[PDB]
Amino acid sequence: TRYLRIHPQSWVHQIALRMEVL
Repeated sequence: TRYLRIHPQSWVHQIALRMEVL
């Protein structure tokens, strides 16, 4: 269960997915 303080891998996906439209 990967969710400490900071989850740098999770944002990476939401970065693209925000990108995925125009």
